[PDB]
Amino acid sequence: MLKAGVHFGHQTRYWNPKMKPFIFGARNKVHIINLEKTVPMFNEALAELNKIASRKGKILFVGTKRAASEAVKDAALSCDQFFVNHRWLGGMLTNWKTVRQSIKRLKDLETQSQDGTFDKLTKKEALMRTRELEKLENSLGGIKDMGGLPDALFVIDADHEHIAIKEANNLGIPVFAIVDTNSDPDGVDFVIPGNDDAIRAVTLYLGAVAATVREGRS
Amino acid sequence: SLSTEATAKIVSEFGRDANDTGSTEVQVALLTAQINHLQGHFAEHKKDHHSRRGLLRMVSQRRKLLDYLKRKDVARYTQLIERLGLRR
Amino acid sequence: SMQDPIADMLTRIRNGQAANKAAVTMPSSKLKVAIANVLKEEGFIEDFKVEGDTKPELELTLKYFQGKAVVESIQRVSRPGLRIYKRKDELPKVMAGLGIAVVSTSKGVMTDRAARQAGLGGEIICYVA
RNA sequence: AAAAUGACA
RNA sequence: GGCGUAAAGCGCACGCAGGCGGUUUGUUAAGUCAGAUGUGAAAUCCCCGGGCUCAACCUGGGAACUGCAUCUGAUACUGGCAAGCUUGAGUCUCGUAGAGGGGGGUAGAAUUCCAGGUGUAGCGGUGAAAUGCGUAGAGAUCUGGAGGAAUACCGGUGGCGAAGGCGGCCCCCUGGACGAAGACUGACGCUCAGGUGCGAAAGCGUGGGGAGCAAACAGGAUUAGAUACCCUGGUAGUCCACGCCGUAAACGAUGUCGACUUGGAGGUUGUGCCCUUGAGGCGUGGCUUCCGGAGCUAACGCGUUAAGUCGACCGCCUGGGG
Ligand SMILES: [Mg+2]
Ligand SMILES: [Mg+2]
Ligand SMILES: [Mg+2]
Ligand SMILES: [Mg+2]
Ligand SMILES: [Mg+2]
Ligand SMILES: [Mg+2]
Ligand SMILES: [Mg+2]
Ligand SMILES: [Mg+2]
Ligand SMILES: [Mg+2]
Ligand SMILES: [Mg+2]
Ligand SMILES: [Mg+2]
Ligand SMILES: [Mg+2]
Ligand SMILES: [Mg+2]
Ligand SMILES: [Mg+2]
Ligand SMILES: [Mg+2]
Ligand SMILES: [Mg+2]
Ligand SMILES: [Mg+2]
Ligand SMILES: [Mg+2]
Ligand SMILES: [Mg+2]
Repeated sequence: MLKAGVHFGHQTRYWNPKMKPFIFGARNKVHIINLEKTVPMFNEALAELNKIASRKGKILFVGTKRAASEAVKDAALSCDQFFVNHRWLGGMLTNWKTVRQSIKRLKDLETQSQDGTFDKLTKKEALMRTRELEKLENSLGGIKDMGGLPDALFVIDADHEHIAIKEANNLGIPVFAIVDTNSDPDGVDFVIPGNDDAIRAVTLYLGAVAATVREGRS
Repeated sequence: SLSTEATAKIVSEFGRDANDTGSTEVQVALLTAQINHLQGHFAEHKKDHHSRRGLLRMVSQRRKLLDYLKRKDVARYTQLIERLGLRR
Repeated sequence: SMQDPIADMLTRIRNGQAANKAAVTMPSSKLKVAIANVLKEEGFIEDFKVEGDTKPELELTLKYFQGKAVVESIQRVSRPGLRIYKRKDELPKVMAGLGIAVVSTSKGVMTDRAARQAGLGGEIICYVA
């Protein structure tokens, strides 16, 4: 609601001109992201989300960039939802029948270190699994508590995650995306312009969307 | 090359007003003054081919204007080709 | 130089919708304004404007019923280098009547669905789908 | 530095 | 239907005939559209029909023969006539950047040659080598002089020209582009068959000049041969004046003229305002290199300078070889 106004952003000199109805100017030859047009459409998706969160839509939060990575585990895994904090395995959504097998293998891998293969055989064939465990748990995390394909995707960088969108675009899943000055508005039908790569900015987004998920189920 | 004073004389002699530059009469006169002065130049510099292209644009342009006048005002046009001397 | 100004006027609409622009603006003429009055009637575009005194500049508005456009196919038929005139029984049909073809009959500009129901005929200005 | 060529199926 | 690469854009321009042509008003009714009149032989074609037991085959009525001429009448478009209009095109004033062209001079570096002085035994060349040059003083080095051709550095996908192309410095004849603010002319415009002009280098003709390079030619070397590449020489030519020739991978393998359509990084060149406060910042005109969105298409790729969306004319294409 323009309460803070802490994400002017601008992301660069260049841009994708598709956000011309979303910009202004600044003295550094760079494009001021609109906050007046942002406000109405922003709360539209939150209202939309509450209409879908009341039917247990399994919201998915996608934050991959290093700075905003951790706060995604503080919003999705916080309440009940799922995150992809590190790199997006190409095809994780449309090639679900193969990621499904690897999640099931992980569930054995974690318990292959609880009560199985940690001490009762050679460390060259027992400890090395934990090296595959650590490679997995951050490359494939909170989605381990899924039961199939989700219904609402939430992404932060509409360009850095331009290939996650396409799989969602391939299926029917609507997505909320926080687009930027350099971003692309098309593809994602629920546009939320604004600066992304700032911790003081991401907290405004994630901290004020997870609340709507909370109020959906109660 | 028809300097300003060499031009400021013809515009008044042929034009209807002190500021009447652009009428058909004055435009033709300003060309024939360059054309009939450039006769002396190409007497000496005969193989000045690149300059001669500019002259043939002048000669071509003049004939374009005189056709326009001929279709417009026959008496005015045939007055013009004799107070200057051409069209033979 | 421009020789078919009507073919220019249509192309502004074509590129205006390809670029997804809200409206366009171009110099005005009495045949153009009559043409734009016809397209105002058939719902292809909303209202227009003819403000201009010594550079009368018509200014249309493009129409988007959805994300898509409305003027899907607009083509010049009777170009100056080859003009074609049609008679009452041979009026062209556009997409089995789903489109219109503009005819400038002897009683002013019209479309082939009103000239056919008036007994008239004339030159095929253009097609609009 | 010298270093050419190889029937058809 | 095509013409960047598959066959196909004239080498480039000027331009008569021809084609096309801004915006308003009036008028005409020639194109055009609407009716009628006359004609469009009969049959064959086609719809509903009839007769041979059906059909083939005969036959009745219509419809069609898209046409052409006249008479009426409509005036939106095209064409004619007349009067304007400013946006297109041109003219005037101030200034800018240039290897744009024609002619006449002059500088300095280097090569060669000529006349000399010191000076000794090799120089030059190659993958090696030989031919060749040198004890008649070569090569090296210093001085003086004569000639012709070309302009290191600056120099840059920089600039100018329609294309070919253009490069030291000066002069005087001369062409075209650009920009600001204004004034004028008021369709005077685009394109071009046949024509006319220009058009690299090589070649040709008549005269000059000839340092260096060097087709032809000679010797040495290589090779199985070497009518070649390599080495030592060297003729026409390369250069000037005046006439020809008229062709090139004359290429961006992309005809000229308009209008319209997201963006970046630069270059170059005018320029009009804030912050002349010192950089600058803001603007916008003309040319130009690179990357790329939509779109296009066989893909390569092109992409505001389109090969994207259209409009006007021009040239050319029709399997390979022959
Ligand atoms: Mg002039
Ligand atoms: Mg043999
Ligand atoms: Mg074809
Ligand atoms: Mg070809
Ligand atoms: Mg060409
Ligand atoms: Mg010709
Ligand atoms: Mg007209
Ligand atoms: Mg008539
Ligand atoms: Mg008959
Ligand atoms: Mg019967
Ligand atoms: Mg008229
Ligand atoms: Mg021409
Ligand atoms: Mg020569
Ligand atoms: Mg000779
Ligand atoms: Mg030799
Ligand atoms: Mg040829
Ligand atoms: Mg060339
Ligand atoms: Mg060619
Ligand atoms: Mg490109």
